[PDB]
Amino acid sequence: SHHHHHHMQLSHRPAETGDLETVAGFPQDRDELFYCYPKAIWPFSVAQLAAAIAERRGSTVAVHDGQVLGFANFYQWQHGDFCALGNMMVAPAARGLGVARYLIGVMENLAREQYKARLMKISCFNANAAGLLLYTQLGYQPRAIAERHDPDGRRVALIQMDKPLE
Repeated sequence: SHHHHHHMQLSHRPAETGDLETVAGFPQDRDELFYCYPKAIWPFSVAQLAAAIAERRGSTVAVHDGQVLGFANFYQWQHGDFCALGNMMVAPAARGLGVARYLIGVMENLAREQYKARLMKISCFNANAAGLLLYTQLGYQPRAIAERHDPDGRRVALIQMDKPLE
């Protein structure tokens, strides 16, 4: 019966080749792809994703109920100093459910433990309100704004944020 009472655990691991196709399916439009991978060209592809992974560090997936739901890496890393989070991507069926929050916490721990980072940097494009609000909730503070140019040659504002790791 619908009216009887009677009838978000996440894990993580390094990204693997088999995860590529799934992750590359996460950006749903040119805007989404630009926010998470500004040098990528639409349509996104596994080869573009793999090129990013090869050039970056710490590529990690978040898994729930047997599905890869999130992905992130570092695009800058400086031992004893900071890491900068990149390619933060969430499956479209799992938006707003705590997957990015979870994976950011995992990446903060990785930065602390592996890189002895004192600071995490995250930069977010101005149009991505969801991102700005999430990072704010997680204790990131805005430090600067930089002018960047989108694939149409339009001028956007990159909000550069950071958080101490402890």
